[PDB]
Amino acid sequence: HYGTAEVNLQSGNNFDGSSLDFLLPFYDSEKMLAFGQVGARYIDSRFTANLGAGQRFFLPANMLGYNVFIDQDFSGDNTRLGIGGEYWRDYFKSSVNGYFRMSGWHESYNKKDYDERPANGFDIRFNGYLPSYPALGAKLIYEQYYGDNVALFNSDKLQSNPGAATVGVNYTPIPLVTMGIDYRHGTGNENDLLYSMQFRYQFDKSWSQQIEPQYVNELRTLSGSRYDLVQRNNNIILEYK
Ligand SMILES: CCCCCC/C=C\CCCCCCCC(=O)OC[C@@H](O)CO
Ligand SMILES: CCCCCC/C=C\CCCCCCCC(=O)OC[C@@H](O)CO
Ligand SMILES: CCCCCC/C=C\CCCCCCCC(=O)OC[C@@H](O)CO
Ligand SMILES: CCCCCC/C=C\CCCCCCCC(=O)OC[C@H](O)CO
Repeated sequence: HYGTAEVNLQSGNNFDGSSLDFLLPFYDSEKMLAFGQVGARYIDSRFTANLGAGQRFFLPANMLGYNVFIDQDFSGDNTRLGIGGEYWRDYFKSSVNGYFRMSGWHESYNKKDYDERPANGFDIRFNGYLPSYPALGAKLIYEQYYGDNVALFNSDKLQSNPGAATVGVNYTPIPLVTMGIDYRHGTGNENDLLYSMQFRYQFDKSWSQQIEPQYVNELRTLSGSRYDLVQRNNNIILEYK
């Protein structure tokens, strides 16, 4: 069996919490992978679950992929459609994600005297790894959301059509674990930091393979990276009214 289970722990401000996500192949060939993705998370005092599917198509030197998602913030009863695109290479992953709401305004879960609903937006994600030393990765994100009063950073400081850029580094001593730090900056001079740790289990790998720095290189190759989780924000950014 092939696929991935990933636990994520993150802190350090507004989106503190944890999550579990699975990538489950249902068709698997050298040239094309079709997969379901499913998971849930408790982050920023909300319980959210996510369900998706996509295809990945491979050439020896690159990969094209698309995916579709439904995101359900159960705490606040907010629903959203997600679409994604992927272009991956050795030591390089690029992704673009659209975020489209499916649920209307209604009494807000966390903010008194407000209504809330998902804010539409997109983001572009880059992840790159040093080929000579692939345990070192960096992380570029640009994200943009729309609405008169959106909470991209927190709900106590609402913002008009906020955008933000994130730079982060991360370290993967053995395939099983990644640690990193993300700095983000936007709109109103808003800043933050996210410290996070991922535990990665690979269904196709023996145990010893997953605790040996030898194999980090290969997780970061294109054929390495075939069962990695889709790269998106699985948290629904909300807007208020
Ligand atoms: C290139 C070097 C990379 C630098 C890495 C920096 C080193 C370590 C970062 C690890 C951060 C761990 C975060 C803890 C998880 C957490 O607290 O969340 C759980 C949640 O329930 C609490 O809210
Ligand atoms: C849950 C989100 C909403 C669901 C919407 C689903 C939308 C898109 C998912 C992608 C569907 C991929 C289809 C698989 C094609 C395939 O395997 O062919 C096998 C064949 O080649 C064997 O010879
Ligand atoms: C197989 C290759 C993958 C290519 C397929 C494409 C995959 C994903 C594309 C999704 C990107 C959507 C970005 C649009 C977001 C947007 O404009 O926000 C609405 C704004 O107007 C509000 O006013
Ligand atoms: C939008 C609605 C969200 C849909 C509900 C989300 C609920 C729970 C998330 C975890 C689910 C567990 C999935 C099963 C894990 C699994 O099958 O992987 C085993 C693997 O076979 C071991 O090899």
